[PDB]
Amino acid sequence: GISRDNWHKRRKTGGKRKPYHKKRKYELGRPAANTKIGPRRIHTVRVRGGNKKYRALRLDVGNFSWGSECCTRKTRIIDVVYNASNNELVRTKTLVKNCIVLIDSTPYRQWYESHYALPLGRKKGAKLTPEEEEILNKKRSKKIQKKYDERKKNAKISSLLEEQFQQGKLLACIASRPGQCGRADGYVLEGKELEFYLRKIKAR
Amino acid sequence: FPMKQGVLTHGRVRLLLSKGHSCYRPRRTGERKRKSVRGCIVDANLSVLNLVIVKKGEKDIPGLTDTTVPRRLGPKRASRIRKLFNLSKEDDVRQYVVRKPLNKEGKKPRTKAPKIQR
RNA sequence: GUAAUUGGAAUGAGUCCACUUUAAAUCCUUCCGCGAGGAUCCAUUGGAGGGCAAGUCUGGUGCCAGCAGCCGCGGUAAUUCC
RNA sequence: UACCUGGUUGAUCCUGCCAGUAGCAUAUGCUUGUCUCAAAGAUUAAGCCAUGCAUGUCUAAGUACGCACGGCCGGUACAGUGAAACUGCGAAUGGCUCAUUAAAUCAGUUAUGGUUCCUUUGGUCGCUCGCCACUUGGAUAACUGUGGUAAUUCUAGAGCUAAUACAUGCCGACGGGCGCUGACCCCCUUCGCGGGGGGGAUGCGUGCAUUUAUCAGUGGUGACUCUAGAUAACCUCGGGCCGAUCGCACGCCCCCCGUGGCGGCGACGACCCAUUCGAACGUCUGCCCUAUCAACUUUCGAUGGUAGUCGCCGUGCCUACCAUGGUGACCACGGGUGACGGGGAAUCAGGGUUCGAUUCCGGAGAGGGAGCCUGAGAAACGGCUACCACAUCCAAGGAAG
Repeated sequence: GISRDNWHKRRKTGGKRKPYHKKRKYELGRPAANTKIGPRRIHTVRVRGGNKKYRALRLDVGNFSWGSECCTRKTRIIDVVYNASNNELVRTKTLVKNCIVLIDSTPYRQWYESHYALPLGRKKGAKLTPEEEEILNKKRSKKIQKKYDERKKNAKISSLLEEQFQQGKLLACIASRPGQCGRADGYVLEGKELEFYLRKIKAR
Repeated sequence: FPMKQGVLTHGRVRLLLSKGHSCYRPRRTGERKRKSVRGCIVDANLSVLNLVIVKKGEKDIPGLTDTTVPRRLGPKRASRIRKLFNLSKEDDVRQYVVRKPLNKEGKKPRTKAPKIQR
């Protein structure tokens, strides 16, 4: 029952302190969850007061967020590529609160084909006629054309971001704390934040 | 020290018995006392064991397969009187209830009914 | 003030109900009764050279036994020892 | 009462200390008639302890089927009482002691023209469009019987039976409504045109709360990443709420009709939100002796920066990469303490010296150290498990501290 209190620390002037009491229950012990990627198993813990924090043992899906066009959908999680604190936690596939994790493209693909109707993920043509050309045309009227030909201006994406749509997977960032809440949510990298990690991933 | 389902250590081990397993009346809430138990393999070192027929054979084993002893505490909820008596619907569950007769010598003859539930 | 003679609308401790208190009882409080003449129903503890109030009174001891917190008294008449 | 008296000498005046004096307070010596207050195994041995105990608990209102009692006052649901058992809730308070612990503890301070915190109080609790709902499910104890070892608040087996135990889940509300998507209005500039609306078939998402991201700045604060509102999504299968609960006086409209629609008082409930008793973490300030203790801390987190881990939350409380810091003669660090701290106590001209284990408040620990489950709250010890020190029963197979 490893406490997290302070009577076991040397005080400021560099001289030890003698404990006067035992280690109490309101510094409850700390077994780390170390949430990894697989199918979903979630374990519960009672805490002080009587709340039940769900902790994350093994995760598959998250509820990540596009950001620039406010498209927040589910996605399965593909791979773990980079972590801020320790280089060891990428090679044991551990979902923590600030590991750059790798999701798929097909909810963000199919929403961008829905709100703006632009081709994306389909790079040559001539394979996309029966079910896959019926995403942009759909028998628009004159006025539905009026309100969806003006949606070419607000339709643009940063260069490095459609590029991985053509190559398959979005690298995101977890923002929830799995093993404490029980979900791996987050946002999607884009902007100068994406250049920061793409510098720090390729250079390795 | 009695047996327990699935230990199989043909001897005497000691188990940490919580509330609800067997062999332990948990004397207050959440208590876990360490008690010995006997492994589920049958041996020669048993004073007595329990043993239950599941398919009937030949003869009148005296005091064992005759004298069908009734389950005198009949069903009481209104889904278990709705389990044996086929009282389907609008049959007024009170009116075909079980009753329990009593025969003290010194007192009057009486029958006696339960409550009902649900 | 001895040594007295009596006393009497004097009494407490003590023994005794009964009420009371109390949850049940006890003290105590009240109240029949009995209850004081060397009122034998009796007051000790420490001291009596000086500090420090109070004795050169008697007997015993003889630098012994002992006293004395300090100074001191003790060696055949001791205001201090029994 | 801010007070002194005897002692170095042949006498003197001093410096001095010894002794006397009076408090109070543990102990003891001898003595003791009255009454009322009344401390009382703390000083060493926080050493070990025989036995007897010190916490359990029902109202008409969770569950009666013990004939254990009651007039069965009547052709069958329970006349009411009631041991027990399931269930809840206590037992985390009180009490005892001071072994620890010297910036730690502690104290201050922070009109219808439309028909974190159980309990307490105080709110919220038809706000969600969604084939049993006049009641959906299996098991379990008391009990009946059968047993086992010397025994223990040990319990096995067979068959019963209940729930406010554990489940499962919906009519109603409830008609619709909100935002997005998206066949229909030609009446406008349809002039080959370019147009601009209201309204629509359809198909989604729809409350409180949990988690992430974006826009704008209803009520707030020297101050907010506050509260709330708008959006796009999630909703943990050891799973959030939307009462399958129990009593009391009953009465209303009975027109489908002697069958049904309504109603008041409650007791339990119920994630949330405030509230109280709180708790935990913190801010500045304050402690006794010691230099025959002058450098300590950094391998083992020491002091700071990011990011994370759990954590109820702030933080080297950890981890990982970095930086080389921090403390000190204004006495760190180390040692002692016959040290629990504080209210206070003895004493007093003022100034102080000593005491405080002791009933009030705060800390700690139940032989020594550790680890835990349940609960809201315990690292509980009149809860358990292990070890070490102490000890008990035994039919020596094992039991209990």
